[PDB]
Amino acid sequence: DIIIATKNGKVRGMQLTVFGGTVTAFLGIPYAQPPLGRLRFKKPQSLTKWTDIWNATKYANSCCQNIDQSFPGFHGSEMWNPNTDLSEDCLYLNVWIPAPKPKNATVLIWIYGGGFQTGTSSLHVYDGKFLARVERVIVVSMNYRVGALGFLALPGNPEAPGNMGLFDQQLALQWVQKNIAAFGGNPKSVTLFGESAGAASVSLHLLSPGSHSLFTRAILQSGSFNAPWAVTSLYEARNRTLNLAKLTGCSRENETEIIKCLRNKDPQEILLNEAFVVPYGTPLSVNFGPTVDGDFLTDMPDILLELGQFKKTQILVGVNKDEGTAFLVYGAPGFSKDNNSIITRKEFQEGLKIFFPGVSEFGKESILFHYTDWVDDQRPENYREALGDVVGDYNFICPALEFTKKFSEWGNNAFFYYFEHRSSKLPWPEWMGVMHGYEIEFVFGLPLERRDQYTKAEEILSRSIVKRWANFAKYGNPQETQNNSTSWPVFKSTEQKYLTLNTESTRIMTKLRAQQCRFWTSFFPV
Amino acid sequence: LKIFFPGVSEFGKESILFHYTDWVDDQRPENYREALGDVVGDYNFICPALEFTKKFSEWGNNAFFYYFEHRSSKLPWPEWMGVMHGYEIEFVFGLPLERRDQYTKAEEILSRSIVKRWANFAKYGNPQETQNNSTSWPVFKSTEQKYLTLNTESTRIMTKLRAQQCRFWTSFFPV
Amino acid sequence: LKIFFPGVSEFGKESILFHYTDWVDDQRPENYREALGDVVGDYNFICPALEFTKKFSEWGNNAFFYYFEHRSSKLPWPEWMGVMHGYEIEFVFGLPLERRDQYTKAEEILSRSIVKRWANFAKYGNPQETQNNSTSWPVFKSTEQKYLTLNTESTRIMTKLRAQQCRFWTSFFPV
Ligand SMILES: *[C@@H]1O[C@H](CO[C@H]2O[C@@H](C)[C@@H](O)[C@@H](O)[C@@H]2O)[C@@H](O[C@@H]2O[C@H](CO)[C@@H](O)[C@H](O)[C@H]2NC(C)=O)[C@H](O)[C@H]1NC(C)=O
Ligand SMILES: *[C@@H]1O[C@H](CO[C@H]2O[C@@H](C)[C@@H](O)[C@@H](O)[C@@H]2O)[C@@H](O[C@@H]2O[C@H](CO)[C@@H](O)[C@H](O)[C@H]2NC(C)=O)[C@H](O)[C@H]1NC(C)=O
Ligand SMILES: *[C@@H]1O[C@H](CO[C@H]2O[C@@H](C)[C@@H](O)[C@@H](O)[C@@H]2O)[C@@H](O)[C@H](O)[C@H]1NC(C)=O
Ligand SMILES: *[C@@H]1O[C@H](CO)[C@@H](O)[C@H](O)[C@H]1NC(C)=O
Ligand SMILES: *[C@@H]1O[C@H](CO)[C@@H](O)[C@H](O)[C@H]1NC(C)=O
Ligand SMILES: *[C@@H]1O[C@H](CO)[C@@H](O)[C@H](O)[C@H]1NC(C)=O
Ligand SMILES: *[C@@H]1O[C@H](CO)[C@@H](O)[C@H](O)[C@H]1NC(C)=O
Ligand SMILES: *[C@@H]1O[C@H](CO)[C@@H](O)[C@H](O)[C@H]1NC(C)=O
Ligand SMILES: [Cl-]
Ligand SMILES: [Cl-]
Ligand SMILES: [Cl-]
Ligand SMILES: [Cl-]
Ligand SMILES: [Cl-]
Ligand SMILES: [Cl-]
Ligand SMILES: [Cl-]
Ligand SMILES: [Cl-]
Ligand code: NA
Ligand code: NA
Repeated sequence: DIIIATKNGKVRGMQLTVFGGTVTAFLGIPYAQPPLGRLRFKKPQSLTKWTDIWNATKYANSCCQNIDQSFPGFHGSEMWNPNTDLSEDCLYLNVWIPAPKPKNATVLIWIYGGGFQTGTSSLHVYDGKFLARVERVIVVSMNYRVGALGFLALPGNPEAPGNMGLFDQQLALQWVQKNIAAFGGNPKSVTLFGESAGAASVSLHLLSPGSHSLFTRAILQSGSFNAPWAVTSLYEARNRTLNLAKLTGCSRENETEIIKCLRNKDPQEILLNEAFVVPYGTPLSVNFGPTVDGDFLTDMPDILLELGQFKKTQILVGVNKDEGTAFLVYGAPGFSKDNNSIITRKEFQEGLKIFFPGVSEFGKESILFHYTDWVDDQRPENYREALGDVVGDYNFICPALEFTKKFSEWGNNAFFYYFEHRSSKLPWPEWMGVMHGYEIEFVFGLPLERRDQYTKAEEILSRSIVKRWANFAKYGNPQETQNNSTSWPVFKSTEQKYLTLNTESTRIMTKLRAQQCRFWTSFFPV
Repeated sequence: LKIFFPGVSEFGKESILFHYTDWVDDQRPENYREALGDVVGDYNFICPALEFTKKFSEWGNNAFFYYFEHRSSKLPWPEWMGVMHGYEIEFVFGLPLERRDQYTKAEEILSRSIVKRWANFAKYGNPQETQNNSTSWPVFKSTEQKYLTLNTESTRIMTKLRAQQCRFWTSFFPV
Repeated sequence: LKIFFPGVSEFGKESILFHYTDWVDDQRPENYREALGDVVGDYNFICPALEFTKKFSEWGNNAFFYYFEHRSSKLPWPEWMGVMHGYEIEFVFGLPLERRDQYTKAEEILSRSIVKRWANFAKYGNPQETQNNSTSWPVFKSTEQKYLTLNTESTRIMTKLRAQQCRFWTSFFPV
């Protein structure tokens, strides 16, 4: 029986057998006051003693959020949907620790993605018992509020100041600072890791003065705050808060009255109107996201990055080979998970409209000009491939490269990976390739479990990735030093070296997407 | 190994086996078939070409190194034999430039590029294709050992071709 | 080799044999006796000490490396065993400084120097003997790998101790 005394009370955990060993999991520990009633849309408030043995033996509620009902019954999409009840009372975190209890273990804190509109820490692909077992690190993960409830912003107004879900993540990081030594953890060796919006969140904790001392290093998988979906302008946020108000009959003349009104709405009426706060959306819409609130984020983060105002530490950054494909089946014409999606030039052009709402005509021709000079015009999957690359390069890959470039110019070691392995079990079709989100199960070690029907080459790839992530967290260097592995070079402006992750053998290459990102990065920002 | 390494101590031949048969992993049935081909190619052609280029360039001359990785759409040999010895030649001589010939369009374009690069090398000592936003071909130096890959999709600059293999053939094997 | 390398594939053990028994030349009867001692010393002590020093120094700290080559005039072990493991110790602790003890004069002087060098290292981080026009002890760096020889005649600065041997133990052997 395992009871740990925390600053706020005792917690009981549960033992887990993993790979003939034991991990202790403390699932669903609370880290803030439930943000209900009068606390809705406010910054999370600190938690007071229970006393009391809190039983942390199951995952807690996930935060309220719309769910993906596009493919009912389909594992590829439904695997991302919440797997605990939804509730505004969702501010909990999970701790997994090796057994026997470590002495001063390095801590890995996971921040989930989901567009800032969705996600939960209890997903199966985020289960941190493999990492704790195999690498003897402690893994922590937290639920933070998403959608309007986590990011609604009425700028400067503490009733809805914005970034609440980023302040939830932050209060979780404090909880680790204050409490993790009790579980056997080293609060001085804490690495944040996150994917997509979770990565973008990691990148903003790098810029946030209040997070500076809550962690040591950072890992960004498929995301960074400079991605075009990751920060809402003050203009847009205002328009959106008011549009939500209007749609819920909460329009007022006094803004504090708007918020008061919205605090009376049911979680569901808020969720139902989120999608419409915007005249046209895309499959990549982030209606309620991070904003420059003067608190968490003191200035437009592009200025902070350019001028070197951020936590000085090592970063590990990466992307997958086919980032953009996943999104094309949520609204691009001619695209289906259920056929090979060979689309036409005219369809490609219609797709640009779906993904680039407006976007001058000249803007959209320019994408077309850049991506459709074939070599050569023979290949029927030409336009289908091009639309996926457009969406991935713009939304994920070039913004990750440009973040890494700018961060490293201030003197810190940065490591960049290009993940190019398609899981043998991917439920999505072949044409979608190495999709967004599908490195995650490799990082968390799921392929280490033989009972699971991954290939042997995949077990070995995962084992290597886990070692590299763990050495990065413990030592700031993502090497696998024992098995004559390719040495991972730092990424510098100038050479821009990166490491490819695949089952055959990993290469050092240079200047990923050079020609493409010159387009997105220099020209497109029409 | 006996066919290809006549004699060749037993220890000599075990050493090849040790170097080429640590699989990742022992699952794959084409493991040994692939390994024998690489043994024969690395020993006979690839490492001696790399070592020549390394030693020649150390005396101060520009050298350019390519790794040709396109399998001809018309190869009569079976698939497992891959991008065979002798089969870049028809690309260098331009045969795929002749449309009447049933090479693909991607192959015409690859050949056209290779012909330009060989011709610029001959005329100007520099195997660049300067007009079609092509990958620039870097000189090969001891130290970085940069090379250009030739294939129909897009050509890359890489480094240290067969590094681990050629350390074996080049330093140790000469048992 | 069987006594010292329990198991150790047969190939593992042939490889030691191949590396250590190419004589220059096969004439010398103490050939195999010398080779077994070097195998055991290089594997167990010398190459791992060199590789430690190499890796430690790469992170920016001064490291100093010595090669002790004096056989004590009083060693009770026979001559063929040479400058044995454990037998620098009495020099470091100063026993030869005691004349009543039947060490030679050259050994008193060697010990006095070693004691000074160890003491200056401890007090000041630098194992120099600054007063008697002594050879200056250079730091050991990856790249040059300079070391100081300790013997009664005169000490030298050399480079790359056991280079060929340790490439074997250090890169290849870890069969
Ligand atoms: C700020 O909002 C308006 C959209 O007004 C919205 O009303 C909301 C409650 C919501 O239902 C939403 O769907 C609706 O659009 C944006 O201007 C809109 O542009 C289109 C173009 O025809 C009009 O049809 C909309 O009605 C028009 N607004 C109106 C009704 O006046 C505006 O773009 C947006 N500003 C942004 C984009 O930041
Ligand atoms: C691949 O499928 C797409 C997706 O739309 C279809 O899904 C199919 C599996 C099928 O059940 C079909 O009934 C369903 O609508 C096809 O795109 C569609 O093309 C059809 C053919 O006329 C149009 O009627 C639809 O407007 C269009 N769907 C939309 C709204 O995007 C696509 O044609 C098909 N392409 C192939 C097989 O290459
Ligand atoms: C735990 O170690 C503390 C220092 O941690 C450093 O060492 C590594 C863990 C590294 O990743 C860095 O994060 C840190 O700088 C030390 O101060 C504590 O006293 C230790 N606590 C124990 C053992 O109880
Ligand atoms: C809490 O849960 C544990 C584990 O299932 C159980 O053994 C224990 O009795 C519980 N304590 C109470 C009564 O809350
Ligand atoms: C807006 O209304 C709120 C309701 O409490 C009030 O506190 C605030 O002072 C009002 N300000 C004005 C005059 O707009
Ligand atoms: C190293 O390879 C061995 C087998 O040779 C494998 O069992 C082990 O898991 C590997 N270690 C890492 C961290 O990759
Ligand atoms: C350059 O590309 C053009 C078409 O854009 C092609 O026709 C021509 O043959 C190419 N030139 C070379 C030398 O590759
Ligand atoms: C230096 O040499 C002198 C005699 O010239 C000797 O007596 C003395 O012990 C030496 N000092 C050291 C530290 O070697
Ligand atoms: Cl799964
Ligand atoms: Cl057109
Ligand atoms: Cl074509
Ligand atoms: Cl690329
Ligand atoms: Cl395998
Ligand atoms: Cl290679
Ligand atoms: Cl002789
Ligand atoms: Cl030597
Ligand atoms: Na342009
Ligand atoms: Na060997």
